[PDB]
Amino acid sequence: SKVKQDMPPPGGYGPIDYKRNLPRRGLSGYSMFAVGIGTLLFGYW
Amino acid sequence: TQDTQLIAVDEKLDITTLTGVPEEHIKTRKVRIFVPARNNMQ
Amino acid sequence: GTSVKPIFSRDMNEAKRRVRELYRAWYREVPNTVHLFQLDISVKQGRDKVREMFMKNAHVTDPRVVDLLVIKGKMELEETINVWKQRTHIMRFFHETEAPRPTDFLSKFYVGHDP
Amino acid sequence: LHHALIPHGKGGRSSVSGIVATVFGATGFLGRYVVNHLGRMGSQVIVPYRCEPYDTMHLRPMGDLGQIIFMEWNGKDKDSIRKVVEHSNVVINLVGREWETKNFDFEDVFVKIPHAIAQVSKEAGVEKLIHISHLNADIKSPSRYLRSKAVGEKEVRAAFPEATIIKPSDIFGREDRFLNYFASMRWFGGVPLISLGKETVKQPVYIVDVSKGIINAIKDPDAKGKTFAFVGPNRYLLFDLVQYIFAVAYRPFLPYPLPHFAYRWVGRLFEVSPFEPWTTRDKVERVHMSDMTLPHLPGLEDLGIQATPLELKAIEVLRRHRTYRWLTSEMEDVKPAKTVNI
Amino acid sequence: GVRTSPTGEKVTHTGQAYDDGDYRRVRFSDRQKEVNENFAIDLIAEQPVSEVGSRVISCDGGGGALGHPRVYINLDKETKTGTCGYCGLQFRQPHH
Amino acid sequence: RGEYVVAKLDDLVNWARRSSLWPMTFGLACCAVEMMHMAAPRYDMDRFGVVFRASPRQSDVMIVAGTLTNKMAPALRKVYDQMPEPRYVVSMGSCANGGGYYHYSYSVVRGCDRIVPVDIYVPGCPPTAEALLYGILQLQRKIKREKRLRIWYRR
Amino acid sequence: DTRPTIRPRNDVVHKQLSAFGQYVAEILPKYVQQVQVSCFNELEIFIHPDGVIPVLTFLRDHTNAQFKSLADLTAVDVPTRQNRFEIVYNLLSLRFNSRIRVKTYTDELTPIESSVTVYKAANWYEREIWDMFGVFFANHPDLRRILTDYGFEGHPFRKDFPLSGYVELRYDDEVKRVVAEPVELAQEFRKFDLNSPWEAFPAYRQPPE
Amino acid sequence: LVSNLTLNFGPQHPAAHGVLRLVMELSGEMVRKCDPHIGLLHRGTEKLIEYKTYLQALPYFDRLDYVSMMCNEQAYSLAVEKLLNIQPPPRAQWIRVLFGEITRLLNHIMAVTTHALDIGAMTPFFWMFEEREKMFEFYERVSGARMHAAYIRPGGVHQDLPLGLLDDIYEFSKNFSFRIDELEEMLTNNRIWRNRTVDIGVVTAEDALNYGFSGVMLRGSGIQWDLRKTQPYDVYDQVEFDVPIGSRGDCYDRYLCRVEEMRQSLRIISQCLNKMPPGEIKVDDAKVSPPKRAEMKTSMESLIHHFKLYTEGYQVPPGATYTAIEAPKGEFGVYLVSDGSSRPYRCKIKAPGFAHLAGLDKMSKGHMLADVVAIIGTQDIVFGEVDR
Amino acid sequence: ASATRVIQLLRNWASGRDLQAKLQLRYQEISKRTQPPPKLPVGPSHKLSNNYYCTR
Amino acid sequence: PTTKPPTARKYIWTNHKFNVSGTPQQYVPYSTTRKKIQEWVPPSTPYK
Amino acid sequence: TYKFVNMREPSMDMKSVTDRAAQTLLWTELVRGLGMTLSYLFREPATINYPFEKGPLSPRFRGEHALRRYPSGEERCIACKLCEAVCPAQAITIEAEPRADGSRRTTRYDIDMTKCIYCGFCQEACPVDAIVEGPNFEFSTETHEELLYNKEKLLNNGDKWEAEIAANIQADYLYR
Ligand SMILES: NC(=O)C1=CN([C@@H]2O[C@H](COP(=O)(O)OP(=O)(O)OC[C@H]3O[C@@H](n4cnc5c(N)ncnc54)[C@H](OP(=O)(O)O)[C@@H]3O)[C@@H](O)[C@H]2O)C=CC1
Ligand code: SF4
Ligand code: SF4
Ligand code: SF4
Ligand SMILES: [Zn+2]
Repeated sequence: SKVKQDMPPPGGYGPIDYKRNLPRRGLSGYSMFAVGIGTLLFGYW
Repeated sequence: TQDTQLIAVDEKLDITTLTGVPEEHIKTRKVRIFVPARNNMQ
Repeated sequence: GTSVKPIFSRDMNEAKRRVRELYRAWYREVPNTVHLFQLDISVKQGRDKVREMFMKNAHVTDPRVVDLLVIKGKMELEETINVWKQRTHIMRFFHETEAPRPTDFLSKFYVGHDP
Repeated sequence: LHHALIPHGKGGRSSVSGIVATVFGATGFLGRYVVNHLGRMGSQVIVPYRCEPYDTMHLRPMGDLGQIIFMEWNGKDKDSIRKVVEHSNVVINLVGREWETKNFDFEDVFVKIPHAIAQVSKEAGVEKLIHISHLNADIKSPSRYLRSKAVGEKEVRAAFPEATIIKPSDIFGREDRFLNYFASMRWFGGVPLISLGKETVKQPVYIVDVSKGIINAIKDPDAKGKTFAFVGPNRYLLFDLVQYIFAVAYRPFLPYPLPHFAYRWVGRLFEVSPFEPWTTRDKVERVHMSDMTLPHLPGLEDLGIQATPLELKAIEVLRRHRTYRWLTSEMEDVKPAKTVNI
Repeated sequence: GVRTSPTGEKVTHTGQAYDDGDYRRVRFSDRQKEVNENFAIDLIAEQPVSEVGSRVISCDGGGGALGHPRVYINLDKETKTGTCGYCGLQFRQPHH
Repeated sequence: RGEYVVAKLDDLVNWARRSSLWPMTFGLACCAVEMMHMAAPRYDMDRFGVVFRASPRQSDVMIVAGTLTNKMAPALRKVYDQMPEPRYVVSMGSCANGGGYYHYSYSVVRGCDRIVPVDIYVPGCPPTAEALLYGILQLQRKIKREKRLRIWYRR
Repeated sequence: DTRPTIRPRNDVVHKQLSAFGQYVAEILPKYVQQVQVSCFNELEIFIHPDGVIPVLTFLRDHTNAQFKSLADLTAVDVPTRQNRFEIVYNLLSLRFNSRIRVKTYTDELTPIESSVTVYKAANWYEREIWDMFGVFFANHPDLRRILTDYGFEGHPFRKDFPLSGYVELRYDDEVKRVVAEPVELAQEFRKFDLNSPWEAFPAYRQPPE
Repeated sequence: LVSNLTLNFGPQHPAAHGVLRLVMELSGEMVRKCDPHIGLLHRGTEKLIEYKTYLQALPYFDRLDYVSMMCNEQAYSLAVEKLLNIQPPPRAQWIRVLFGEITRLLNHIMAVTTHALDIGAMTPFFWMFEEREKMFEFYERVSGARMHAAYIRPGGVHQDLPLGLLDDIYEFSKNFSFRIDELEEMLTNNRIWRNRTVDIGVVTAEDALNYGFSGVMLRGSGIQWDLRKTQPYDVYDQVEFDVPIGSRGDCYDRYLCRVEEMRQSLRIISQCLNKMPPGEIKVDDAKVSPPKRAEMKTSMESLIHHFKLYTEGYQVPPGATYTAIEAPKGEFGVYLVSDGSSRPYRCKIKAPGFAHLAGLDKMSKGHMLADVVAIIGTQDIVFGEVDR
Repeated sequence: ASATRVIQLLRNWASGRDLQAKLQLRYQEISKRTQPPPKLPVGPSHKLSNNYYCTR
Repeated sequence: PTTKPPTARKYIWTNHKFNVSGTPQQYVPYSTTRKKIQEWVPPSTPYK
Repeated sequence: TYKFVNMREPSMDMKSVTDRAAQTLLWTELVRGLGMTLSYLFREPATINYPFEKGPLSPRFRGEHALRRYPSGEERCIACKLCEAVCPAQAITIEAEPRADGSRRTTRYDIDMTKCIYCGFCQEACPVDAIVEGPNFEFSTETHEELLYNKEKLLNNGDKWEAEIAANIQADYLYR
């Protein structure tokens, strides 16, 4: 019988992510200010 | 032999007051100073 | 070498001077300790305890031993003043819970084997 | 001595004192101190309890592992007494109650329960019994409490003739119901006292003195069949004593002469409370009574104890009753009260 | 087998039981004395003696690496049995 | 009789007291982290009503999780005294139980039960968060069987 | 390397540390009593107690030493010596990626100079040495107990201090506080005599008396 | 009328990181000086070790930094092996590095999440303590204990990894960066977290060096120093990773350093998983490491050596060493003296938290009371190793 | 893994990432709690000759 | 245990018991060793 | 190799400055934090229903101690005292003598479970697999005294837990 201990798989393990991943999401500041201004305008009207 | 302000002191060193040992375990104890005997088993 | 270096005092009179200063400080501190820690003892009792603690070391003749005793006494005084000690620490000088141990030969013989 | 009962050690918590004590009434004021003094020296303490086991928890750190044993018991059941008494060489009777209940009157706790304990202890073969009666115990007393105390002394000596009867005066301590009782009168305005308290003289004793005296009576071979009076060092007129209590607590002291009959009516009104009455007719009678003098009895000084004065231990009792204004005041700011002597 | 003391206390397999005057029996009151009722001496006494046909036999306690250190037992004495000093199993040569 | 009402009232009060066991975080040593692991999502001590509490004035149980040293014992007794009643003490780990690895040290008190009365002794070094949770539920079952009002009714 | 069990010896670092030890001994003959390199390439400088501040300052500030970090400062108790206390300075040089050990000695009554002016890290280490060994440090900004209980008597790390000390603590219900009592053990520590009567390491054999 | 509030208390406080008495006087709102009073968890560990055999002293190190158990026992094992002149096997070294990085993940999770919880962000504590529970499961599967493994020993490790453990470690690690992302999604850019950490507890690099600081407390001030790279131990020289370096030396930079250290720990763990070699897991020298139980029950020499190693222990050649590792809390070291017997003559334990907490007064200068809570949290302090 | 499509979408959007591929709760991906017996290798000095302890 | 039952032993408890702490079935420790020193018993016969 | 953690300078143009002004005035990263917590609210909790569900352990788990027997019912302990010698906490107290049948057996075997550190060194030292740490971890007691184990207590633990103790040992002995 051959030896049998805890070993990596023959092809190794798949890659593991470690780098930071904070996705970019949202609109630009121009869009936010335009929306905020238009909301107030319609409210006023 | 060195600039340490050599102060004359008696040659009866007594550190009992600084050891923190309770007074019962200084005067009443009796220590034995010896080279241990060889264990006759070995 | 033949001689040794001092801690602070180069002589026995200097050691006595510092001992007297420490005794003064402790004697003045005792009433504030009694008030602040809310001790159930009297100021006379506390000052007599301070004196009896000082009298334990009256047999010391080495100025360096006297200096180290003064250093440790000032340390204890600073623990008492700054209220680093609790009431239990101040009250440990008075062994109120420990029973009166025997002193004569006969009672020690009666209670056990210890000399 | 049985081989397991030989004293060993140095009198500390892990030592063996040779004492196996069942302390009836160990969950009370006096009981917690004798239990502590027994566990200090490494005694085997058997604690009979009828209360909720939560109420015995303060006694658990009083002795080394295995040295404090808790066992349920029923005062009206001799089998429970026998069970908690079988293996002890000394029995201490401390059970009492300053008021009658719907199930236990003064005769039950001061006559029947002590007689049962004494008789069961004699039958089981315990060498020593310490019974705690009152100094003022009297068969013709105005108090049911003291009349029953006298009857119980008779019954205990009849059942256990080698018993040591100890008769303390009004014991004071941190949870005493004597200094706290008088200090608790500030809640009803002034301090009512029959005849202004100028005819009552008290000789209170300190709790630690009583407990050390009980321990010494255990250890003293010449205490069998003896009766002790555990009185304090000084006698005080009740007015002077209460004045000193209020001065130490720093509360304003304004007494007034409530007569005897009105005070008995007050006590009767308080008995309606079904939880630890603040006062009773019996307590009103026993407060107004003077302590007797029994010079023929051995006392705390015949057991090797110097009685502690009130003016030394009153601050450790009354500092709880001081307001924030006077909470941090020395014990000597109040001069000692006037003492009446013999 | 687990017996009883004259006081009624149960006697352990080490032969322990407080005497009638020992105050320490108060620890078992309103409780129980913990005694293992499987006396190993009586259990190993119940095992048969193996009739192995050799002067020297080996015993490791059974289960190979899960037993005890393997020891060798001499079986030349015809009055005694050779027993293992680890697990107590006894061995003897066939019918002398 | 009137002992049925007292029994029901005792049952109600003891259900309310064990359903809101608010403990005090006395984390002295390694046993503190297994106790916040019993706090963690996997065991979620809050699901039993056992909240994360604060100053002893709103705490019902003291958990002594770690070695008690001589320097530290007066503070432990102080905060134990400051707990309103009813209050309970759980000794968690060998150090708090009987000294543990440091039993023979000059600076370690051999068991917190020399300082405070202890209700539950949780063994282990450290006890697993599940072991501490078992001790907590065992304390709850201790509270369930109290008979304070039935003791009072027979006084 | 047909010796997979023996720790490999690195002779280049041994030579480098030997040369630097010679360098340090030559620059400060006034204080250096002995310098040696272990078989695992660790360099020690044995100095007179007077040279603590000069040697430490030189090792910190010299451009060829740059030992900017005080890794550890401890004491060792050897009762068979008249100067029983051995003060050990462990220093690290980030610039040269090297470590050095500086050792001196003292007894119960001679003060060692405080090195807080050389390393700010020494403030608590010297307090700890004073606490556990009783060694006084002159000119220490704040010397007092750091590890032991307030009012603790003795210095526990001395070899003649008992393992469980002299006092226990427990809560006493009569006096309503934690009290201190002489130590009693329900089970005393069981002393084991483990040393073999046969010599293990011939290379460390001391010459016979 | 100088009545600077001398609030000299706070051990029972939940933010006291366990047991800490702080003696504090404030000039009104701001801190003037901090006086840490320690020793509330001093158990005489270093004296007790003198009464213990070398194997018997190993579990003491699990309980020094009881957030980084396996790193402490690795440091002690390295010291004892250096004194013994023996070498642990390659597989044991790879296992030690893998579990040291797992331990660094555990410690950094505890440090960052308890820092945030003290500041008032309680939520990230639970999310990451679930991952801590999973790593506790890894610890227990390798050793039988969740925290105090006593697994890394002088000579190697106690026993080999069970089958399927590497697969589970891989499954955990492949998802862990997503949890670091969620932790950063709550703290890193938050204008309240930065307001509590930016420019708080700033320490100068030279002043960090002179105060004996190590680890993140050094690299927060821009010092490019890491023991795993400058003075590598085990198989750390064969593993690739990055050392995150700060620029402002404040609490925020140290927090970023710890988070990026978690990421680099994942990066190291991946290589440890992929490069685990075959072979034994303790030195094949039965006078240091005990033989396999099967040989102990069959072979005379193995039985003798098992007996002697478990009663007397191995003798260590006389000598003293100072060996230090890059612990998750900084440089953890031991000054181990051997007199030639089977018990250590002296064992001084160097804990980074001791020097770091010695610098609390310096770093709290001119800061509010709420900033001292952050400064204590950024020095991550376990008093088991501060007091020993 | 039992969450509905709509709830998965809501939480993916709220977190800003697809959290269904990196669930923090373990499932059948873990290794079996019963494993085959191991067969561990021997060290370099498990030799019958050329193995004197004075050389190692 | 349905698919892989435990190995039968005659000394294994056939009835599992839960934690009996706080019950009269609780374990109480005692010394399992016998008395070390035997005292001298005096004769029952008087000398006089 | 190293990397910088906070060495990025913000861009200073119209669009970036307006982005940061909108982030300042409209609290956008605070909204990201709210979104993260909202996303966690809709995730299945990691809580298990204790005691009906239990935390996962391994055969190596070190819990309550037990003394084991051979299949014959004979004790395994032959009182070598190796476990007592190696015990880091000195939690093991042993007395032995020849048994009436001549066997080398203990008469005292105590484990102070409040001294114990549960390190498992005793079961490593044992040459006959007599002393083990079992799987049990729910044995909290209401008093300190029930944690000072006896030889009878430990043997009853062995008889109580042997069925699963033996299975755990069979699962892990090939690693030992
Ligand atoms: N205190 C004093 O000033 C004086 C006291 N004495 C005597 O000293 C002894 C102790 O007094 P002290 O400790 O202050 O009293 P407490 O009332 O504080 O304690 C009385 C004790 O008796 C128990 N007890 C009372 N009634 C019963 C009952 N029916 N059945 C069972 N147990 C009962 C109580 O148990 P539980 O708490 O569960 O009810 C408690 O343990 C008593 O004999 C008393 O009369 C004598 C002179 C003066
Ligand atoms: S019992 Fe163990 S884990 Fe708990 S505090 Fe003590 S040493 Fe640490
Ligand atoms: S587990 Fe460790 S501490 Fe506990 S008895 Fe065994 S060897 Fe001693
Ligand atoms: S349990 Fe094992 S190691 Fe301990 S004495 Fe018995 S045989 Fe020896
Ligand atoms: Zn056999």
